[PDB]
Amino acid sequence: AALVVDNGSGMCKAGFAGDDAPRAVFPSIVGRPRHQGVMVGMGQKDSYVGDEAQSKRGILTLKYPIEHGIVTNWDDMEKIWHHTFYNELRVAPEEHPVLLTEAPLNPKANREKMTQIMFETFNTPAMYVAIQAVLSLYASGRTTGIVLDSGDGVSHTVPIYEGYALPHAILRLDLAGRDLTDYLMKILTERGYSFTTTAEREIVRDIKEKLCYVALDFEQEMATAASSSSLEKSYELPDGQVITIGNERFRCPEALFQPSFLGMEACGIHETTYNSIMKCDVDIREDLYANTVLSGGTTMYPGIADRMQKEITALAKSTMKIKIIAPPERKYSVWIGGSILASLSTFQQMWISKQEYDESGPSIVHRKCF
Amino acid sequence: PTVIEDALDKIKSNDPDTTEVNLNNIENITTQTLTRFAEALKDNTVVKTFSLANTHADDSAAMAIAEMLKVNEHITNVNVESNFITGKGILAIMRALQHNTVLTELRFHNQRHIMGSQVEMEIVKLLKENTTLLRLGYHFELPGPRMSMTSILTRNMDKQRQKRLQEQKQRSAHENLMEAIRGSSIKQLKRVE
Ligand SMILES: Nc1ncnc2c1ncn2[C@@H]1O[C@H](COP(=O)(O)OP(=O)(O)NP(=O)(O)O)[C@@H](O)[C@H]1O
Ligand SMILES: [Mg+2]
Repeated sequence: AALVVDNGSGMCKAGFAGDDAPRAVFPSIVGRPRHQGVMVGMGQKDSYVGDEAQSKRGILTLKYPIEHGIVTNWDDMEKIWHHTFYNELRVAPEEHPVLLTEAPLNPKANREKMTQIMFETFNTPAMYVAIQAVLSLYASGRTTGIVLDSGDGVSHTVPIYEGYALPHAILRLDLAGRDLTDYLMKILTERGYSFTTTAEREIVRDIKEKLCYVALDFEQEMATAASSSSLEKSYELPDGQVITIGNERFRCPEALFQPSFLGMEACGIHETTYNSIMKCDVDIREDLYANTVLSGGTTMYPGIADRMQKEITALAKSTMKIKIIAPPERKYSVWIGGSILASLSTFQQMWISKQEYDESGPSIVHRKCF
Repeated sequence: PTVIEDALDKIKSNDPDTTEVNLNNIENITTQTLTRFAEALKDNTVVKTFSLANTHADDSAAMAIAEMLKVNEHITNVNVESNFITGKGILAIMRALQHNTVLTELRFHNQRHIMGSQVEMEIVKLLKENTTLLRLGYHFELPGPRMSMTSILTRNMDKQRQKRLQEQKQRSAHENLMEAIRGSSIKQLKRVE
């Protein structure tokens, strides 16, 4: 009867183990009165949480407890977790063990505090902590490989070997989906229509998710774009006006492979992946190449895996096979991997029990987990 | 959605059946009224939660609350969110908590303006000497103060883990697990939307 909770930097997916999908998915967000003192539509509340926060945003300032996959506000994190258990999931944390997720290179302090909150505040029988990337690998039915997890805030390359991520070869790239909505915002604004209001930035993100794609050959798709209109598409904004973009469709996610488009001196995701592989043991590289799993919403662009295969095939040795796995359910692959794991009977021996914590304190999480 | 006059009257009356004092989203905006709420609660012992969220409260109110938190020894939770308090009022409160054993939760979110780097590192400095506070409702902009703080609150709660500990008192597994994770797939899961 285990619970699984994937805390995203901007979206929280929580449900029961062994389920196909999470029963609860709401915005990891805590909103409070905008300002100008007592300009209230709320009666007797100091804040809203979850869905109620996304609505009522008119006079709310919306703040995320998780930034770049790391908890930066533990009070609003405990709020989101209470809201999860009691309001959205409708369960007693005392009668279920909880599997929680963390980001790569999470600090140890936040891991301890995560565990301490689970055992003290919510008084859970047992609990566990797993890396999101690793749970995506498990969800792809794999135990070894390399995962490119690009979500809302940050992008991580995580080599994994037989169930353990490799911290020395993890690579971090500070470029994710929100940087791509911003980029698209700028290229669309510049040429005609001003996207300032955040309510309209949600329209820009919807354009991104509905019309953008990744070109296999960028400079060819630019030349196609300039020679013909074969790549044009139109979009219907709420006021009935329509806009036609063609060349922005693949220029927006091109930033993933050429961060310089965003004035970034970093290297794209293809180099970041390959470079991570080169920091791994020379024995396992061949199984990393053949098992490069994609996860995260920002990896949903069409043609992303095709260009991964191409660019990495250009970097690697002519000998190796490069297979890029792009599951379905990539937006929920982290949760589903957690549901599998928590369901496995072989995993029940691995939980952390509340007695163990009462004896050793939250520090016990560094061993018995990683 | 609460009357100020009669409720206040219950505070200074120390009504047995007033464990909550909720002034959230009230237009009174009287600094004096809130400051006498502080004096009212100063000798009170039933109240365990005094909240005033989004009342346009200023620094003086934060001062009254600050000195008072040493007198009152029964309020476990204080809330001053969404108000207009500066590093002065907040740092005053923190200096009060320098020696205050009862208070366990304090929240000041969505304030008028940022506190400031030096104000935040000051907060962490003062609260380094506190052991009873378990939850602090604030988002540090600087990573240093933030990690220091989470460490503090972790050890304060640990003290609960330890005291409770003595009170109440007196690999092949991983490898087979992996073998099991490879043999799994989504077809084993309960289909649901
Ligand atoms: N079809 C799509 N094409 C492109 N981007 C998409 C698509 N669907 C979702 N996204 C983006 O993917 C991101 C959501 O990633 P998500 O899986 O929620 O990560 P997260 O857990 O919320 N944040 P993090 O903890 O940093 O991984 C957002 O930036 C979305 O705009
Ligand atoms: Mg993620």
